[PDB]
Amino acid sequence: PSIKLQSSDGEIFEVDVEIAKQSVTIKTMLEDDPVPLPNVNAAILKKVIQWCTHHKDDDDIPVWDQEFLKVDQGTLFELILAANYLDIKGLLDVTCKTVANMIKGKTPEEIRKTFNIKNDFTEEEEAQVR
Amino acid sequence: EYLAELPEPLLLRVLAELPATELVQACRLVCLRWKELVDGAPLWLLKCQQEGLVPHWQQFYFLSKRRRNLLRNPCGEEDLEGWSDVEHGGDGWKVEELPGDNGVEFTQDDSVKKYFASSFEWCRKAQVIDLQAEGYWEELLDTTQPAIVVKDWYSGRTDAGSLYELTVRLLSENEDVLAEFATGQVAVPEDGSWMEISHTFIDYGPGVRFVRFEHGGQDSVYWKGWFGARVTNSSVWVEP
Repeated sequence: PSIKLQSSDGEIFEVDVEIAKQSVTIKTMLEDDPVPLPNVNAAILKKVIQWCTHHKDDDDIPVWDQEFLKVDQGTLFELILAANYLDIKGLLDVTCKTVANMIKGKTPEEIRKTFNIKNDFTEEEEAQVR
Repeated sequence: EYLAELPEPLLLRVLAELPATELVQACRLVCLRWKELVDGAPLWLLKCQQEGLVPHWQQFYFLSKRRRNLLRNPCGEEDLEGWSDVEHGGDGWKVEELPGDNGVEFTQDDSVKKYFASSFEWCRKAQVIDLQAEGYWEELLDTTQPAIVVKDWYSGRTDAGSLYELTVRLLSENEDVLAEFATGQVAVPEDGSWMEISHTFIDYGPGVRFVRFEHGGQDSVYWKGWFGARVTNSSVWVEP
């Protein structure tokens, strides 16, 4: 048991099937020799496979994960993309909250700030009460 | 950054994760796409399925959220906690225990321990409901007119003939009778079974802000004590 997984930029990774197989999309692939993944760079891939090793089992979000995801925006998304792609039904969730956690209890100006999204808005800005 | 370049479906998932309060309040103010998204059917539709709700969704969601009996103290567990215009014909109202002192026990719920009993004359109590103060805003009452639904249970004593009456109203702002349901007086069943009367209000029109609950009862025979009709478990709903 060991599957070889190849990142976008050449790099090849050995994971025990035990802790892969945690990606559904790869697991299903197995029933049904590197596997190429030309849509994750191996910085992510790395990170992914750590998440998997630590979760070879299975709001708030477990402390360890909390911690893991204490990463630059960029890298977040790149997980919350891979995760989806690999159907690591588990990691995506906790990633997704992390982000939402970010949006939570901010002001438009503020979220727009921290997410470096530009103010689209003309006019006024339709204000209704609840 | 990367964010707003990430396929709609996931953006939902993230968004899915927030307090509707905040989706409506804040997110819809971040940027165009976001807003045009909060106003997605899919976005709510998910948050729904996300938490069971399924039997304009946003509303349905918020309703499904608010939905709960709006009548304070339906059974006399705090005597006449918060009933009012309470008129005490004869010996007044009185809270006794299930099952009736000669009169059958409840069925289609059994967290019901108690109920009010009426005298030899009319006994009426009432409640007024502030729909806004319960969290129902004007643009929804006047546009959506979701169904308001009134229920009340009542029964007799086996030993003596009784009489029930109900009268609910929907009201404009300045106490205007916008719709009525009245029953008139009704003969409470001889054998003291538990009868359950409902109304549902619909396409009622715009301006409702208040619901007035009022029912009452007494006996046909006219004896001191509490032989008049017995009510309980009264409830009022705004149904998504």
